[PDB]
Amino acid sequence: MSSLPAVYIVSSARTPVGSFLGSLSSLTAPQLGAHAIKAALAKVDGLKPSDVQEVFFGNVISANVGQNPARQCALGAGLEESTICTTVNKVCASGLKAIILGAQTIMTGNADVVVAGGTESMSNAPHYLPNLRTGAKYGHQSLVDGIMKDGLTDAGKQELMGLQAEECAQDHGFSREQQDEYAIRTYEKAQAAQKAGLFDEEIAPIQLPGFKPDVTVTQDEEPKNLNPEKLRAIKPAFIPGSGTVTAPNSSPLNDGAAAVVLVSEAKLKELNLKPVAKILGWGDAAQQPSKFTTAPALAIPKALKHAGVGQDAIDAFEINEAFSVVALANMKLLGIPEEKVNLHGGAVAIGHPIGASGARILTTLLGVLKAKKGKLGCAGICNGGGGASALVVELL
Amino acid sequence: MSSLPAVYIVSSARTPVGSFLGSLSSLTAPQLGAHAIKAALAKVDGLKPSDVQEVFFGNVISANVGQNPARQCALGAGLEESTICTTVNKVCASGLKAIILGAQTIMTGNADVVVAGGTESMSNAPHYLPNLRTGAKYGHQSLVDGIMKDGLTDAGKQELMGLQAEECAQDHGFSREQQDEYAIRTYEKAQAAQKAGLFDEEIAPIQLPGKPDVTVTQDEEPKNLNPEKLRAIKPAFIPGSGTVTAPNSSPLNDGAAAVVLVSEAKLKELNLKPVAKILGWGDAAQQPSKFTTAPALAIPKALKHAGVGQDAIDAFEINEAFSVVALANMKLLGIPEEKVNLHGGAVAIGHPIGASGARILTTLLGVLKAKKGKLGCAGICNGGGGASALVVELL
Amino acid sequence: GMSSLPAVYIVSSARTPVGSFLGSLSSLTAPQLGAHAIKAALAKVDGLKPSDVQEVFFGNVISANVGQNPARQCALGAGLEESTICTTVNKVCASGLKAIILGAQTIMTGNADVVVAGGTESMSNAPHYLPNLRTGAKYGHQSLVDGIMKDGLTDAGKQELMGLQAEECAQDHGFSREQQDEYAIRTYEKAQAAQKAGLFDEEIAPIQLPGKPDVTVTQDEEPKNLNPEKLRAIKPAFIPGSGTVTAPNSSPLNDGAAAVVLVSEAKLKELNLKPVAKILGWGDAAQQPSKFTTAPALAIPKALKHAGVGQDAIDAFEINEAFSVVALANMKLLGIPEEKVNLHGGAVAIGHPIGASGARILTTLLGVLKAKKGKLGCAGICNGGGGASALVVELL
Amino acid sequence: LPAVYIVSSARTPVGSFLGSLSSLTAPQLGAHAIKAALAKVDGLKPSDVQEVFFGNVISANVGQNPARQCALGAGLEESTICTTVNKVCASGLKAIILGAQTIMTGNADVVVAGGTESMSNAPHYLPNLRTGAKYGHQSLVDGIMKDGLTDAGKQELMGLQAEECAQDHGFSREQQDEYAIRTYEKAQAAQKAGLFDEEIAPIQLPGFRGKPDVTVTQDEEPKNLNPEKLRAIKPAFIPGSGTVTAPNSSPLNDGAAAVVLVSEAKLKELNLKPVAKILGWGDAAQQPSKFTTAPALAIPKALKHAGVGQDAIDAFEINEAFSVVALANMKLLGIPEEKVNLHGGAVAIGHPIGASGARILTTLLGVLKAKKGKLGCAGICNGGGGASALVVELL
Ligand SMILES: [Cl-]
Ligand SMILES: [Cl-]
Ligand SMILES: [Cl-]
Ligand SMILES: [Cl-]
Ligand SMILES: [Cs+]
Ligand SMILES: [Cs+]
Ligand SMILES: [Cs+]
Ligand SMILES: [Cs+]
Ligand SMILES: [Cs+]
Ligand SMILES: [Cs+]
Ligand SMILES: [Cs+]
Ligand SMILES: [Cs+]
Ligand SMILES: [Cs+]
Ligand SMILES: [Cs+]
Ligand SMILES: [Cs+]
Ligand SMILES: [Cs+]
Ligand SMILES: [Cs+]
Ligand SMILES: [Cs+]
Ligand SMILES: [Cs+]
Repeated sequence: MSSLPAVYIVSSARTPVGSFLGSLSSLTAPQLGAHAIKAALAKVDGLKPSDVQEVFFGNVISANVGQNPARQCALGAGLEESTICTTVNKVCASGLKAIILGAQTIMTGNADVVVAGGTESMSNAPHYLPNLRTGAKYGHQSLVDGIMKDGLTDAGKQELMGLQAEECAQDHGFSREQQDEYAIRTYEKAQAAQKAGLFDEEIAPIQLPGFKPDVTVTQDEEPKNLNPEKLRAIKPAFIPGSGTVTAPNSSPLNDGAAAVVLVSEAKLKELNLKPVAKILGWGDAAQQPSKFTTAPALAIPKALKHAGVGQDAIDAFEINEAFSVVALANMKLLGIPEEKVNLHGGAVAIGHPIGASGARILTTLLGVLKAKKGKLGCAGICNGGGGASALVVELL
Repeated sequence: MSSLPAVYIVSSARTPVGSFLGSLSSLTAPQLGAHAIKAALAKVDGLKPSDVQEVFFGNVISANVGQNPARQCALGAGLEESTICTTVNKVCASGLKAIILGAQTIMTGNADVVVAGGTESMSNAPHYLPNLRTGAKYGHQSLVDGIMKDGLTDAGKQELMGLQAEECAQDHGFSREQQDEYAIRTYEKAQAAQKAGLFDEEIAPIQLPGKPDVTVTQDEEPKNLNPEKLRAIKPAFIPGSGTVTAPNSSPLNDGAAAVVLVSEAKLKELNLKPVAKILGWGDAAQQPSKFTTAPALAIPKALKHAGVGQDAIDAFEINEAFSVVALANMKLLGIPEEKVNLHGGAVAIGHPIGASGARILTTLLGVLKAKKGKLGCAGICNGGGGASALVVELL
Repeated sequence: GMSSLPAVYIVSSARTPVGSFLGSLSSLTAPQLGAHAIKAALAKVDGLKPSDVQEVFFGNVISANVGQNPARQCALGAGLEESTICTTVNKVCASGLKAIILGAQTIMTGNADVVVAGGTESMSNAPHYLPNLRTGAKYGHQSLVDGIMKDGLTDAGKQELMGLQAEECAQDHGFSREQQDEYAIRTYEKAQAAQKAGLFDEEIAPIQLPGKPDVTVTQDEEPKNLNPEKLRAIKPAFIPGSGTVTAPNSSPLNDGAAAVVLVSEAKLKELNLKPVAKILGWGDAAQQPSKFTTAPALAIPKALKHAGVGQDAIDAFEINEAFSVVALANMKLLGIPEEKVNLHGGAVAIGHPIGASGARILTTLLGVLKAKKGKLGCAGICNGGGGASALVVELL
Repeated sequence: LPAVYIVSSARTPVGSFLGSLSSLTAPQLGAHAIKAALAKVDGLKPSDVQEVFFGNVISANVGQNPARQCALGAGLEESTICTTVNKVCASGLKAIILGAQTIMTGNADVVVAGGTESMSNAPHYLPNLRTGAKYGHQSLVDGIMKDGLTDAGKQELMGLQAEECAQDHGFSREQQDEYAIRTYEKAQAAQKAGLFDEEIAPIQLPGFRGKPDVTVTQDEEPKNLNPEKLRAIKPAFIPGSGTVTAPNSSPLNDGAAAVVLVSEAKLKELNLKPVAKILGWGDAAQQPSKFTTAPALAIPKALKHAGVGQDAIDAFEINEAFSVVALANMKLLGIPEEKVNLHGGAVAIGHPIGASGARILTTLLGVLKAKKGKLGCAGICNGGGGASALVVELL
């Protein structure tokens, strides 16, 4: 990756993460994305939105969003109609794959300024009626939940990803109690970061105009929901009796978007821009679809090798918490101590808007590195279907 | 471009293009895409499917297709579970942008063998019920047609693409008659190519489990030309004064197409025979309702990226979203129809939107061989205001 | 007794052809079929005008999406005065015959002199239901309910299809798959023979469908579909392997309507009308919902008692063939030979538009009594939920 | 003909749309009301009931024969004859007329009649799934609008027939607003003074996931009156010039009501104490969109059939489909409002359409009891152009 032209992150921003049918459920996925894009660009001293040439934006459940979600995000943010816009779907990894593709587009010389990230409005995912065109002459018929179908169910086995999380708990020996105490810890980290103002810089608050008083949404909705007694007492969510995965120790369904602004070396110098970070390398990997939970154990070493960095040099990791067991298993397989992982909490406590989470964890990682005075960060995120994506950054 | 690693096409393949609710409507988009991927890889002497490292696959109307359509295409084609898979949506340009991204992934050194292309099953696009979660307390509600919503409607104007086609006819001065004579010509070219066997090589026929088994070997739309009915039919989007009709627009269709890309190093390592070299590409965009003439920007950009002059191109594929789209881009660019869509275009062949960008590249490679040409350029506009274009050299 | 009450005369009856499910009459709504039968019945009374009709009782079971008061739509569509009293009646399969009883009673209490009664059903245009759109369903696949299954064919109590209760009936009274199959063939042959001789020509009012010339539906659509080896070889419909009830030996889903004109003795002479028949009595009965199949074995003796007529005096019976086993069980239970039952065929061969069939079999009964030179007739029809209705007529 | 006696009546509280009773189906509300009426008649066993007529308008998704489900849910014998009746808003009263007729012709001695409606649980319809719809957005029909509230020939909501009623007889936005306010405080006066407690059978809703048990004892609507908010709200069906609003119209509601009827012989045989005697009834109909005025025909017809003059009635219940309906019919019959809906009407109490015909009779007997009257008349208009009226004598 060294022999490849440099790619700088000059800013990042994210919406608050809203709960399912909660604080941001009135906004569409492109409205969330536009908000994150516009906020990220407003931070770059010396760069105009009209300088952005190309947009890659993740989005998984695109049904009823309309033509090209990424284009709607770009135009809604005030970018020029000349902007090249592509929507990316690598399930839960879409937001990070989008940033990788944006970096590659600078590296091959086809752009000098790129916005990448992702968005998801799980609240506004529709239901589907699949057989109306040819008809169904007789019988009860099904209305398909688009979240379940296109977001949460492995296509091969037709099983929800929570069931494959159980397979992870069984394979790697994590109990209900280990997953619950992880969840409590990541909720406590998210609450502590919230209360300390450590998300204030990365979050762009959302103003909802009154139809009625206006409402400003400022903080992530989920972290405050921790109730330790209830979390430890709730029934398993996917396997009765012997199940270890619960709604409290899994990621919720959520709404949100996140964006980063990328520039080439030449553009950085031309406009005298202050870089936040440098992309050092990345890696995608995949294995058996039902073992998607531990695909980050392949992608992270691959990204570190691409970046020319040893695992021990990393100051902070973001390992996306699709489930508590996913963070536990990948820490075990890679030998990464928890005190280097999700230092401000993870998706179990913060929320998991699936198309945006890969970019959300990168935004949060940059805030962790600044707050903890770190230099090298690595973000890794698994995705339904067996994949994972990982990226290494250097704070400047 | 030239100072970056070279990218070679070592094969390509496509399904027949089926009509809406027609010959392929029993297959899902991943089944079509897997078929095209498997068929393209079977053509490469000395390359195994297990050598494919990464897949980029276009798909626009992904509702109810399930998690990551590209990953389903890849696994359905027999690729390894280690394969990196990403689904791409740039509406009508998705299949060509997928190939571009695949080329870039080789150029940055992250893959040496990449499958790219696209798939669409418009037949199996569902309807949406959008307000079941929060409810709707009182009043008639709508079931949204997913084709209209996510494929064919400009988001800003909330107008179907046929009305943007009328803007194109008004802006660049093409009458109903000019559009109709263009459409008849492209149907004639597609039928001539069909009968002469010129699609035999690129098409991988589909066997349908049987009643006995059905084999689908031909594109469904070309035979439907009736020049008398075409000249007499009422306009489809503007009553009375309209110029765009269903016969002179692309249909709704099902199909998939795939290409196999390899690096120079890997070509040498496996002693592979390349079909073509990617010379360059370009994306461009402008006002969304003017997407119809975005190729007049993307094509010059691709040629410049390729270091190739427009006059040196031996054949162009200009995707026929509507007849007026080809007419307007030929006018703006100064490209004679004698070099355009030499085996017919999407008005006659069909337009499965997530696949069409790779579909036209597969057809172009056949045109360059059949017409003894060397340099080809494919350009395709897309809803939202964009276009993508690519330049290849037949080897 | 009945003699202390005014007499009620049938001066007319008519019926549409019975169409197959999504078949010949599928483009017509229930009120259009109903209007057709009412207008045809009234056109047959010399000395009576449509404006003389004062009140209408009309059966209809699956009224969803038919609009306000189906009976009122049938009346206004038939050309009846807007002063006409209109009530829609739902007693499931017996609705069409209960409407006739309620019409007779309205004369007998002296509130009307000219009454049209009958029933209609377009099972082809029964919609599907979305039951929880108002409050919402936050997450999960949902159901589109088939209105035929829900409001027509499923016993509300056990949530069982009536076919499975026909299977329960076969197990109760000992009727084999062969015995039900050979009855179905016999009633199919009777319906075809009656069709062949033109014995349905008087009672059926052909339907003209616009579109330049006009298509005309003259025959019932189901009788021609008999295929005796297909019928004996088909797999059972409700219990794989061991079931005796099949689709060929059950009634189909159908569209049709039927109406009769009732007058008081005063108006019969005041207008000098020629009566076709006299209503001598009726009987409603009900038992266990899953045993509705043998409810006519209670309603039929009750209607004979009400009329003061003996079962041996009856020249012809119409026992509605919801399933072939219904006719077999009721014949066995009542000691009625088949040689006096459904002489022109029954619903297994003719069709079962559920809201109309109670009136349809009375229309056919009057035709059987004319053709076979009989005087006393009895019509009995079971309905889902446990009930049955029966009526005794004397041909004049 | 044999006399028909009312031996008891009962009604559920009237729940608001998607409100306090929304968790109950129409047969559950109906079962509740039948059971409560039957528990009031000592000397009469629930197994003595031979026949049920029950009104219900929007029967979609209620299941087979709603009245049969009401009857069995109340504990009546499986031997009971059960028939569901739909004369739209008049179904509850027409059911009672049919029940009285069944006694008068000597086919039954104990009949339960009334009506039920759960407008909260009325579904939406998808009408073209069987034959299908190949391309285009489609409609989900609101079953309340289609089968309850829209006139068949005009395809206009009842609120627009109500505006017709205003212009036809000259009642302003103010006049209807003052009536609505008057019937609201007439209804609120009855709650606090307890004049509904006899007729209402409260409903128990037990929560047992740890949740607290809930009892519904009051009608939900009367407490909602805000006269400041009411006078200043915008019109509901005609902007600017309209006179009909949500506050001055009836709401959408859930509820049920039932009466027990006995023959002359059975009253003496079992030594039952009668609440009232049914004196007569009348049905009438005119132009569909002029249904608001049909009570002006049914009421005189019921009075004439009972052999009683209009001046002798101690209390009228004229169903307030809209405040303008009560105002109009009082104008044409010449009835003073001091003898109309003395405990309030449907604008303030609620209007579950299949039940109101029986609900207003139940309230009528409570008015005659509390006002020490002898002759009461209830009339009710229904969509389609009809109306029904009944005359009773308290005993
Ligand atoms: Cl994957
Ligand atoms: Cl675009
Ligand atoms: Cl019943
Ligand atoms: Cl009416
Ligand atoms: Cs800026
Ligand atoms: Cs901020
Ligand atoms: Cs959680
Ligand atoms: Cs370190
Ligand atoms: Cs091969
Ligand atoms: Cs080779
Ligand atoms: Cs081939
Ligand atoms: Cs065409
Ligand atoms: Cs050339
Ligand atoms: Cs006549
Ligand atoms: Cs006839
Ligand atoms: Cs049959
Ligand atoms: Cs009692
Ligand atoms: Cs009470
Ligand atoms: Cs109100």
